[PDB]
Parts: sequence; C-alpha cells; structure tokens
Amino acid sequence: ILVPMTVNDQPIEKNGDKMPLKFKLGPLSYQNMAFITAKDKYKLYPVRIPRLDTSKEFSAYVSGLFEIYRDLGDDRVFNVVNSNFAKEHNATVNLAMEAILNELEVFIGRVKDQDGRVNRFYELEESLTVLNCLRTMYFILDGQDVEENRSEFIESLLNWINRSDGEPDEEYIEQVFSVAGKKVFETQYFWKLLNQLVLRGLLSQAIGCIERSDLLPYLSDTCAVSFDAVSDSIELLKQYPKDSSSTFREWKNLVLKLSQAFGSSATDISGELRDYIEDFLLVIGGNQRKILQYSRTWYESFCGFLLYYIPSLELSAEYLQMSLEANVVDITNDWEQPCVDIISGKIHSILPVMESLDSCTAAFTAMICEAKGLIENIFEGLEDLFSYRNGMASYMLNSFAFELCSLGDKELWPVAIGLIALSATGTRSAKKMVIAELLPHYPFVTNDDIEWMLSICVEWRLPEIAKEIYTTLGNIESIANFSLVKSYSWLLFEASCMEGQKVLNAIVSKDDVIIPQDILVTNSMRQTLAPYAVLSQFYDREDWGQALRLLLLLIEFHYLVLLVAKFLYPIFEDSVATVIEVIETKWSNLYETIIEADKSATLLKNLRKKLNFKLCQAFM
Amino acid sequence: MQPFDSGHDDLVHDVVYDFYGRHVATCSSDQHIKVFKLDKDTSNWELSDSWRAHDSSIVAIDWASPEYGRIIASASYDKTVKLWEEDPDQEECSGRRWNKLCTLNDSKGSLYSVKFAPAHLGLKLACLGNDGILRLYDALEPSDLRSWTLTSEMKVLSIPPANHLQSDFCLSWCPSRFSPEKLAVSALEQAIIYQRGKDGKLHVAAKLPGHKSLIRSISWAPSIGRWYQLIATGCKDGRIRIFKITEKLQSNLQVELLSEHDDHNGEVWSVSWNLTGTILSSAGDDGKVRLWKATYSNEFKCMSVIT
Amino acid sequence: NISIDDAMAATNLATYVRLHPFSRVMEWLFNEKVITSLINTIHQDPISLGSASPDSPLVVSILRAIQVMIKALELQETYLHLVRPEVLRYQGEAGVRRKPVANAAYSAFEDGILSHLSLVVDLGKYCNLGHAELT
Amino acid sequence: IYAKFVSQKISKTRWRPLPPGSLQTAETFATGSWDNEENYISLWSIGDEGDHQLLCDIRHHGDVMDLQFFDQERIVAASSTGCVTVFLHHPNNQTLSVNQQWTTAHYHSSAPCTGVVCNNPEIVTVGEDGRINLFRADHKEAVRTIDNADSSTLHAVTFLRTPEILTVNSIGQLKIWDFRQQGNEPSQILSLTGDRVPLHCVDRHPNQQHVVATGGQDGMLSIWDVRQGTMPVSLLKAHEAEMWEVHFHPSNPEHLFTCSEDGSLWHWDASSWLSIEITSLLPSRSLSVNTLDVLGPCLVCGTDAEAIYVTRHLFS
Amino acid sequence: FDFINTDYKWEEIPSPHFTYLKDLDLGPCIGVHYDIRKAQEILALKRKEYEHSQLATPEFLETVELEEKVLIEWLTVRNRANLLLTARLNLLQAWANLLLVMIESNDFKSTPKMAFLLQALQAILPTLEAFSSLKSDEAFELARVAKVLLWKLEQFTVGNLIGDKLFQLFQLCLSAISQCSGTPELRSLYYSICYRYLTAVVDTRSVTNARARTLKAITLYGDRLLNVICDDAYGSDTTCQTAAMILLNALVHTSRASVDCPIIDALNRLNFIGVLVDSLKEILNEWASPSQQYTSAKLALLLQLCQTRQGAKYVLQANLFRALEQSGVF
Repeated sequence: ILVPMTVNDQPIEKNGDKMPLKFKLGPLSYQNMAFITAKDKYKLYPVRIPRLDTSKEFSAYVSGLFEIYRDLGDDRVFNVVNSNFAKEHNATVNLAMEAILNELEVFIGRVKDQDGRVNRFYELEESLTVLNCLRTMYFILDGQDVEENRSEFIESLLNWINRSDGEPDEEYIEQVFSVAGKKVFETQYFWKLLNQLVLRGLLSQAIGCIERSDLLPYLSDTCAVSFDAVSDSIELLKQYPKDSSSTFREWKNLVLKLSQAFGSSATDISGELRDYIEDFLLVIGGNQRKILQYSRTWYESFCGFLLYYIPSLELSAEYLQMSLEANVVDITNDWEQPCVDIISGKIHSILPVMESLDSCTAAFTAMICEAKGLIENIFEGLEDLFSYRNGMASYMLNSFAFELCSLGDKELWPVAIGLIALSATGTRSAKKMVIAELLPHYPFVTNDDIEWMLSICVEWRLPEIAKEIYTTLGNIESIANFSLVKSYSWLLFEASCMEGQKVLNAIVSKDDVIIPQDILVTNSMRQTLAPYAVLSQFYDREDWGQALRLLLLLIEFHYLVLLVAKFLYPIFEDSVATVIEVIETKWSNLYETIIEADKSATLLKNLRKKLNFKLCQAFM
Repeated sequence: MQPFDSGHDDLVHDVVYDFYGRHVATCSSDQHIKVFKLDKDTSNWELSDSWRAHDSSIVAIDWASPEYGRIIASASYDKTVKLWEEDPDQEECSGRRWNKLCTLNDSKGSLYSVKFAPAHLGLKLACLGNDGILRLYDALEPSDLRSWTLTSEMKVLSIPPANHLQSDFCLSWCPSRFSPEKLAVSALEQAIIYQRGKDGKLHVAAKLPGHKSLIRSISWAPSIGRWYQLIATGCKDGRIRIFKITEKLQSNLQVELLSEHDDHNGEVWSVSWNLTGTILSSAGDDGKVRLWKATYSNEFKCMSVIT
Repeated sequence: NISIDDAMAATNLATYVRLHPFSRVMEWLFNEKVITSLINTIHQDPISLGSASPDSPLVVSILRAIQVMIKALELQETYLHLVRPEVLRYQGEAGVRRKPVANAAYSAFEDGILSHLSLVVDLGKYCNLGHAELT
Repeated sequence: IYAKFVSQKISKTRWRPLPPGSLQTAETFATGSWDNEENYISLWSIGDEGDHQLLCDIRHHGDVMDLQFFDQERIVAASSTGCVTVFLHHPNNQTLSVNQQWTTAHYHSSAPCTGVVCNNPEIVTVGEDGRINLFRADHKEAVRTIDNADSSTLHAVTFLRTPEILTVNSIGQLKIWDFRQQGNEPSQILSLTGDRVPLHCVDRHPNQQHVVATGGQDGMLSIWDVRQGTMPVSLLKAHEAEMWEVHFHPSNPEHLFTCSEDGSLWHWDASSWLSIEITSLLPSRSLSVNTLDVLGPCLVCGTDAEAIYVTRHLFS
Repeated sequence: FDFINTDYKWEEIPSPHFTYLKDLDLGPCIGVHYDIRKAQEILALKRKEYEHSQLATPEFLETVELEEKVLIEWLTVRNRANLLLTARLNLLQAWANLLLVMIESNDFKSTPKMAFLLQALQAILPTLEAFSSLKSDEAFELARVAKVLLWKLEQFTVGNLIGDKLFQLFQLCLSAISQCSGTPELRSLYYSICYRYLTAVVDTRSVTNARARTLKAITLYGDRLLNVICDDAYGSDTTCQTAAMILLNALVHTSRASVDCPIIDALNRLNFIGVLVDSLKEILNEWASPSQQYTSAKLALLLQLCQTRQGAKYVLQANLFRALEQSGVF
C-alpha cells in the first residue's frame, strides 16, 4: 500500500541528492513522526499508521466482540451430560457466530451513516456476506442435513443471499415496469425478473410482480385454463414450507402435479406465454436445467437448487459445480470466491486476507473457528505465548491485543488485557510478564483509571509494577497526599522544619471521617507528635511534658536541636536536667541561618541556658 | 496532522518521543533543544520550550522513564553530555523551563549517541563518540539528579584512524524487563552486543555479522510476549536487517538473521520500533518510510509504504 | 512454578528441598533397625503401663512414636513423588557422596511393618488404660 | 413517560449523580421553583404514573434561577436575589441545610444570578450585573471575580477546560474567559451576524472540549467549535419560542435534548454534530418546559404547568 | 411430612451488585463442589494486574477485599444449599419408597384407610402445585405414587372430596403437558393419570356437568397442548410414545359423547393425521413385546376416527389405500 505522507507539503522533488529521511514510531499508533537531516529541511511531519481506526464506531465494535468472546465462557474452547455436551456446544458456538455477525452488521451500519469514507462500509459488508455464508454452512446443522432443522437453515441461506448483493434493486423493478415494442408484460425481461425473485426465495415480491400486470387481465379473459394454473401456483408460492421437511415433500408434490396438468392441456394463449408459464412452473418444480437457465450468478443457482430441487447438502458439491458451469465466479467483489471455498469445504487460508481487511474481525473469526474445532494447534514442542507454539487463533487474538495497546484509547485497554488474560493458552506467569510490560503504558487520567491499573496489579500480583506506577504519580499538597525510604525521610525533615517554624491533614494525623478511615509511617507519627506538642504549648506541667516530648524527638533524630534550644531559652526537675544534659552531650550553614533568623555564638547561648537551668534545679 | 516548522536554523538530527507519546524533543546543529507539546483540545503540536544547550552541534537526545521525573539527555560534538529536568514553575517558551542537572566531560572525542537505560535498572545511561569508548553513567541516589557517577568504560573500536569524516556510532538498550541487562552498539561497519556478567562488568556476548558498509541506525525491539530478542539495523549498503537473538566464542547468545530488505535502494538512515515491538519502521534515500510486520513463520513483510 | 510461573523461584524451592533434612529422615524411616526399635519400644508389659503415672515417660514416648508413624504414613507418598526423583537428578548432575540407608525391597512403609503381628494386639490392649490422647 | 403535578412552577430539575461504579439508573432528582411567594428546593425519589416520594425540601428566597449538583449531597442554587447557595443534603435524617453561601455574588441593589456550573471544588456563576465569579468550596470570598465582564446580560455559562469558561449573552455572543486573565475583556468572541438574537443556554460536548451547543430567543439550536472561527458550525431551526435549556447526553452525546417556552421538549438523535432525527416527547398541551436533565435512560423536566415529567426508559 | 417447605427459598439466592469481579466465573471451581482456591488465585492475579496498572490502586483495594469476602460466603452458601437440596431429595425418595411399599403390601381394608388416603392427597396437593414445573426430580417420586393410587381404588361426602381433587389433579397434568416440562419419563406418568380420569371418573346430571367442565380445560390450551402430545408419538422413548398414543384415544372418545368434534380437527391442522398414515407403511417390520403393544394403540386410534362422519373427509384425503399396499401385509 502506497500512501502520501502528507498530501500537502512533500519534502523531496528530484533525485537531487537523495536526502537522509528519518522516521520514529510513537507510543501512539495515530501519532508517529518523520523528518530530514538536511539543509533547509526543518519541518516535522506527524504521520499516523496507514489504515488505522480511531473512530468511536470501531471501539464500539471491538467492545461488542469482546463481549461475545467473554460471554462464550468455557465454550470458546473446544474439547476434542455426555452426548449433549457436543450438541449444546455447537448450539452456543453457532449462536456466538450469529452475535459476531450482528455486531459486524451494526458496525457496518454506523459506518455508512457517520462517514467521510464509505470504502470501509463496502469492505465490512463483504466480510459480513462471507460470514453469513460460513454460518449457513457450518453454524446451524452441525454436520447434519437440512431435515435436522429446516427452519433455521433456510432462514440463514435466504438471508445470506439477500445481503450479498443489492439486485434485484427496486431501481431495476421500475426499470422494466416502464420499458415499448410489445404487448403488456410478456418479454424475456418480466419473466427473468420473476424467476430471479423465486430463485432467491423472494416470494412476496414475486407474487407482487404478478398481481401487477396480467393475473386477472389477459389470463382470466383469454384463457380460463392457464388462469387457474397461474393462480393456484401463486397459492402454492404463498405457502412454501419453511419449518417441516415433510410439508415440503408434499409441496413439491402439488407443484409437480400442477406442472404435469398444465404440461398437457388447453393452449388458449400466445405461443410464447405458454412456455413462459411452463418454465415458471418448472423452476418452481425444481427442474435443474431451468434453475440454471434463469440464473444470473452461481449463488442464485445454488440457492435455487437447495430451495426447489432437493434440500440436501449432500448434493452441494454437485450444485456448486453446476452453478459454476453456468456462471463463473465474479472477481469484481471479494466475497464470492471465499463463499465458494466455504461451500466447497476449504474454510482455512482466509485468516491472512481477513487480517488485511480488518485485524479485529480476523482475530475473532479465527477464535470462533477454533471454538468450532475447524482449526487447531498442531504444534508440539521458549517460555512464552506470542508465537506459533499455541493456536493460530490465540496468535491472532494476542496480536490484536498488542495492536490495541498502541491505539491509546483507554476504553479498549480493558479489552486488550482481558484478551490476554482469557487467552486459552499460556502460563499464568507468562501472562503475568506480558501484563507487567503492557500496563505501564495505560493512558490513565481519572482516579478510576489509576484504581483500575492498581486493581490489575493486585489481580496479577505486580507489586513492583504498582510501586513504579505510583512512583510516577508522586512525581506541597501532592507531597501531603503521598505521605522510597529516602523520600519519606525528607518528608519527615520538612514536617519537622514546618513545626519548628510554627491544617486539616495535621488534625487527621493526630469528609473528615472518610479521611481518618483512609489513613487507618514513622515520619507521620513524628509530625503527629510535633502537632500535639504545639497544641499543648498553645493550651506549667503541660509545658514541661511538651518540652520532654521535644527532647525525646531530638534524641531520636541539627536544625531540630537548634529549634529546641530556642524554645528552651524562651521558656527560661531531675528528668528535665537529665534531658538538658543529654542534649549538651549530643551538641551547618542552614542551621546557622535558622539561628540568625531566630535571633532577629549559638553554642555559647545554649551553654548559658544550660547553666541557668542547672542553677534553677539547685535552687529548687 | 499537517507539517510544522521546528524553529531550527541548522539541520535537525534527532527527534524523540516521551513515554506517553504526547511530548517530543528535538535537537539540531544550531545548538538548540526544542520540546513540543501535543495540545489536548486542538490536536496540534505546539512548542513547549526552546533553548541553547551546547557549544556545538547537538546530535542525539532521549527521555528518561517518567518514574524518575521529566528528564532529557543530550549529546553534542562538543565532547559533552548534558542532563536536564523540566521545572513546571516556569512559563513555556521562556527558554528557562529546563535546568541543566549536570555535564559529563569524560569523553575526549565528539559524541554521536546517548540512550537512557530501561527503568528497571535505575537512572542509567550510555554514550559513544569518536574516542570509540562506550561509557555508562548511573544516578546512584535517585534523589540527587546531579550525582552522576561513571559506571563503566569499554573500548568498542581499537584503532580509529585520525583522517575520517566517515564516522557513525549508535546505541540501543535491550528494553526487556525479564532479560539479563544488555545493549547493542554499532561502530562503522561493526555491530556488537554487550551483556552484564556475573562480575557486574560488560562483556562482548556476540556480533551482528553481514554489514558491508556504515551502520546508520540500530534499535532493540521490545520483546513483549517473545522469548527471543530482535534487533534491526539500517546500513549504508542499502539493506535493512533483522536479527533474532536467543540465549540458551564465549557466549550464551545465539544469533540468527531473520530478514534482509533492499526495497529502499540506497542508504537506510532510520530504523525504529513499535511500543509493542509489533511494527518496525525504516526510512532512506528513496524518500520513503516502510512499515514491517512479522509473518506467522517469523519472516518480515512490508505492510505499507508512506512517502 | 515451572509450568506456569517463571524459573526464578524454582532455585529457591530446589535449594529448600535439597537442604531440608526431611528427605534424609524419610530415607532412614525405610530401615529395619528403626522400625524394629520402634516396635520394641511399643511392645511392653501391661503391668508397667497400669502402675505407671499418666506423666510417665513411657506413655509420652509411645505417643510420640505413634505420631511419627502417622506423619510418615501421611508423607510417604509426597516424599516418594516429589523428593526422590529430584534428589536423584541432583546427585546425578552434580557431585555428591552419600551412603544409602534405605532398603529397595521396602517399596513402602507398610512392607516393613506387615511382618509384626503383635502390634495390633498391643494397640488394642492399650485401650483399657484411660489415657485419652493415647487411646 | 408520565407527569406528576407538584403545585409550583418548576424552573429547574437535576438528577442526583450516581455513585461511582453504580449499575443502577438515576432515581433521585432535585427541583427548584419560581414565581411563588415561597419558592423551594426539593429532593424527590422515584419508586420501583410512577410513585414519587418527597424526601425533603427547603425554602429558597428568590426565584430559583439555576441549579446544579456539586456532588452526591451538595446542590448549588442561583437566586433572583443574586445569592448563590450550596445546600447540603443529610440522607440519615432526610433534611436539607445551608452549607455555604455568597449573598453578594451578583449585585448592581439586587441583580439576579442567571447561571451556575460546578466542577468540584469550583463553582462558576454569572449574573445580570455582567459579573463572573469563581468560587471554591469553603472559601468565603470568590477566588476571582471578573467585574463588568460583559456589558450585555449574561444568560448562561459552561466550562470549556477549567479555569477556562464560556458565557452566552443577550446579544448572541459567546465569550471565552480564564480566571487567570488580566482585565475584563474575553479572549475570544463568537457570534452569528445579522440579528443579535439573545442566547439563553449553553452546554459543552462531554468529549470534545472545543464544542458547544446554544439555544436562542428564536428557538434555534446552534453548534459551535471554538477552533473554527467566529460563526457557528451548525444553525438548526427548532422551537417556536425561546429555548431555555440544551443538554448533550453525558454518555452518548450523539443524543442531545432541548426544551422551550413553546411547551416542547425535543430529543435530537445524530447517531456527529460537526458534520438528524428529532422526537418531541411531551404532549401537545404543555406550557413552558423550563428545564430538563438526562442521565443514562432517565429524563426529568419541569414546566410552568406545575408538572414534572419523567421517563426512566428513554431507549427501551 | 414437614421437611418440604419452599418458604425458606433454598433455590433462590440474593445476588449482590458486584460492580467488580463480575466476569470472574466458577469454571475451574467445579459432585457439585466449587473449590474456593480456584477463584482465589484468579482474583489474586486480577488484583495484581490492577495494581500493576497503577490506576487508583490504594483506594479501590478495599472494594476488591470486600467483594472477595462476599464471594467466599456466596460459595459456602451455594455449597450448603446444594447439600440441603440433595439431602431433601434423598429423604423424599425414601419416603416415597416407604409409602409405595406400604400401599402395595396392605391386606387391611381400604374403607378405614380412606381417611389416610385423603390426608396424603391433601398433603401432596400443595407439593405438586409448588413443583409442577420447577424441578423434574421431586415430581417423579410424587408422580408415580399418584398413578398407582388412582388404579388401586357418609359415602357421599367422601365421594365429593375425591372427585374434587381428581379434577384439580387433572388440571396440573395438562398444564405441564402444554409446556413440555420434565423428561419424557415424567411426561409419561401424566398421560396415565389423565387416561383413567377421562375413562372411569367421567365415564345423570352430575355426569353432564363434569363432562362439560372437563372439555373446557382441554379447550383452554388448544393446539399448544395437542402439539406436545403429537410430538411424543413415534419418538425415541418406547413407553412415552405408547402412553401418548393411547391418550389421544380417550380424548377423541370422550369428545364425541359431549356431528363434529374439535379434537379431531386440531390433529389435521398439526399434520398429525398425515404423518400417522405415512407410518402405516412397513408395518410388518414393527409388528408382550413393546413394539407389538405400540402398534395396537396406533391402529386402534385410526379406527375411532373412521366412526365419525367428519373423519372420512380428512382420513380419505390421506390416501391410506396406497399406504397399506406398499407394506404387503395382505
């Protein structure tokens, strides 16, 4: 794929000295960067990865599919309550296939409505057609024949066919109901478009196109005989069986009877209308020759064969062949060949191409194909997952996850991590490592985002990761919130300095109830003690107790000692003396500055104060 | 996402993303370092700050892990390496938003590259220049972002001839968190890998053979999920190379060549990786950028060509 | 550990299993001398236990022996499963000089005690003593 | 949808926000009344025609000009007197009290406070005095007041990204302000030229901080992108009289809701405003719909018929 | 008989909100025994991953802790409920076996034990009404006891109570058949109960009132009920198809006594007569033995439809002359 880096300013022209182009992939898929190391080339070109989906519709799609994946539970795996486990397994899986199909339809819709580019809509519909066909052929009957469940099958088939292409588009209905050079509606066109409708199961419309021109007119008048045919034929059409393969057995009976009766009877109509009515009855009766004759595309043939001839997939091999002999595969669209492949047994080798259309769809497709047991891990062996060692599906899912991580949409990160966590293969420790490396890139902003991260660190036991994340968060109010060892020590020192200099946080340490609950370390305790001391000071024996507490704190710990000395001087028995002594025993620029600020020599003043205290003790 | 002017007078050498991909650092020959911010509201890139940082041409740059703060490192032809830390208490574009935290003058030759090490090893970094001597530096006390000690010195090249303008050197650490400390180094035609030994010293654990010219770029890929390592190189001989390195003349390291690509027909100047090591990028003379994904067979295929 | 978790902590468990003396104790338990001494200590006249005091050392020794036998019968499977192969592999890989003290014929702990018939008789006779713990 | 009659003209209705990580839908809402000798702020719960329970109420002096939840338990009201009040709900005994207030938030003599928006801990107000205040919980005085910010009447305000805000006035101008700015002039003015039609309401797109919707005297809906020049990106004919409120749906902003003096409440469904099907939700006999609030599948609105309309099932 | 009580609601369990850990199922936990460590390891890994994500890990930790403390008690309560349910099932089975052995081996007169019979009927009435379509294990033990009891059968007062409950017991049977509840085995017992009820009880003003009201119950369901019975025939089970075939004979028989009939008409709309005549082919292969008795009821039913004037129309259109020729029985 060739895309223009910038369809505005292209930084090169002639081969004029092939310039050194440089490119760096960014942490965000949609924000990479290119530049050039050359003279007069100082522009920066932000480039986003070719064919990247940033849309909301896409993330919605992704979430929906992850839901289907998650909801599949144990059934997303395939075990190579006895004979029912099999049937019920297929039941739920087959249903999941329908869910995927739906989610993709919705997505495709929202793409057609909110869009700049409709190419995405077309590709997504194609993906849907191919998936409808896949379900119709492997996700309904579970290897059995149509009799096993005539209702569901014909429903899906009829659905698949009438969503693949648009024709017959009502823009073509009026196209012939307008064209003349003939009497009323009786040229190869009307009938071709009537048969087409029948072959596609579009019986309602079929009937309508008849009650449009000569149901009662030309027939009820000209030939009363063929009028009865053309009428109770429309009656049989009105009651084509779609639930009982018995009712169909009898239906084709009445139809073949009608075709024989009319077959040899009163010809009171034009030479052409005669046959034109016979063919219609043959097609309805299931004549192979005719079903092929009035078919525009192979899938019309195939569908017809299943609807009017013999409703057995045991003949699909033959049906497809005849169909392709009549109309070759139309290489205009990308869905026809894949459908042919599906029908003809070779399901595989579609994952790479679907991966080219859309990574996501391909991923989950491979996943459900593994669930069905249509593809499995043949490998049989290096301590990790993202390889060929596990499934092809595991591989595609894990790949999608990783791709989601660079998308920068925090909504999908749960999908990514979940995808990895639920991966049916790989050691819990291997996943542990992968998550340990991905999580740090989570684009958290809210509090909740962070709590989610943490919850995942808990759930997976990544204390070194959580410790790192938090470290990133820590990097006055912020510091208060934070309150590694060195940092705590520094915080302690700061608190002590503040106390020496001397609200809600301080009280909590010593809405409010919630905070107390959250709080429920050494630095913190020290600050609390300092606060208590200050409170006592604000409030003789109390003062002494506070002074004692201060001396004890100083012993546990230069600036602090100076502040203490200052406090003692301001205040200016045996225990007190002992404390003073210990302080003297314990006894740079910042300290001197603090001393100068307090005065607005220190050792001498301290000694003098000590002497005074001793004298006081002696007098007592 | 339209182009924009860097604000540099002389040619720009390196552009690097921060951890979150929302910030970018640029360094040019006009001896300036510019930092751009990606405004949330208006999805435009807008200059956060510019400033003169070296006496000579600044060739390399790099951001440190966010868990150590906002730190950038620069290497210049003035034989030095400087470290800077963003001071959020300054106006943007004031030229005073990033304070020098230190300078490393040990190099006696110009410097071509500087790369921070994986966060799980502390503030660490490496540099290489004309002197052909790789040097590792460590900020031993994460509190003192000035306390930069020299952790190691290794002679990559042995006899660099005094008459060659034709010089190139590149660095790239192994990002892997669950793999023994190691880093890749390119020097002219050669490309060798170093690994931490039990003795806490760097040893040559292997070489990436095949280069028939100057190696313009190299980068170790994030091995998230894999058990092996992958490093790519953009040579002057016009070939991209991707090597698979597994650890099972004195090595514990195996070396496979996974791919070779000449699609560029000319020198490959830049080689870069995904955040997941899922996509590999290459740029060269043809004025084109190519994105590569790995096949199921572990071969590499071009998933797109930008121009 | 080795199947899901990484191979880092494996060395810790290996060193624990190799240095802990549980393996040597289990190996000694398969010796005939040990079980013979045990059944000789448990085989005593009834008059002594009858005239002895509840705090007599004989009763305490018999209780400790029964507890050791119970622990051995409980842990024999775990040992034979997750000790013997690892120790043998380590001895084969590295260089260790150890003397075997176990009997290969005694595939289990029951093989060495199935040859004593008076054990059950003594255990049944010791029920008329009144000691709750011993009973 | 159903109506309940509550014996006072309802100027404002707001859902109580749901607890973080709640899977329930909105069940409790606040009302403010106008045009009575005794106006009230009232809290109501809906039981599972609905059953409504009056939880508590409190007299509000002045007409309730605007009302917003600040958090689960705190409700901010703007009075015609110019007073701005934070009411506190006490769930334990179902009472309302006055938590804090700024009685001179707006003044000339008295000047109505016309609009309030909350981003805890911040509260921003505008009024007929053309004053713009930033208040913070538990701070007695405004953090910042932009005195004589607008020479026209300010009718409503929204945050863009705090401390940036956008106001709308009686001559159809959108003005952008920052509480760090010097002076009393806006950083940017947007307006539709021709008739200077008064704008009565504004809402910011929940995801796109650059996009706002406004409602006018002429009933029209305008969509604006403040990076896209001075005129609206979209101008859409709507109601037959004033549009009083406009709200983007908070979680799916492809849906937007408007109400009018003409007695209608419209649900606009664009499922983008930059780059539509409309359903009118109330019956044909309605008097002015003054106010609405939407959260998840829940809509509440208040009318001059002394009626509250509710649905808890907008999308089912 | 006081251990059967649904007021405790051992089956119903109050499910908390569980805003988080909701996706954590009990797959690897599960002899109903849900291991707690299998979920403990999963929730621990999830907590570690969330902590590594670095997004409000300290605050939201208590939420996960309390969710785990609630999940452990949830698992214990589920285990205890399963144990109580299996214990009640075993006790009910033992009681049913005892009652069957008592009723069967009892030479004492029946008129004195009629009091205990009516008491047991009154006691089981609410039990059946409470477990008519909830579970298919307790009804089995209680469905067969009523079957044999109905066949092993001042006087006016007793006759009214019996006939009254027999009418009420007839409703809950057709109600279960219309919904296709339980296994084919349990569904077969209901056919025998309704069979003798429509054959002996109903079959004289008192008879007209009972016959009239009886047909009303059948008409209430309509094709929904007959559709289930028609599907049971020619099925996999051997005894269900036999009882179902014989049941249709009693319905059409009692309906004629009440010149047309709605029961026979419904069978034609459900395509029952069509498939029934088709099975007539190869009858020689099918014909004491279970297959022999089954065919007897099959041909016996067709004989009844050929007695009413309306049956000839639907039966003749089935082309039965060509169906009996391919079998070569003659």
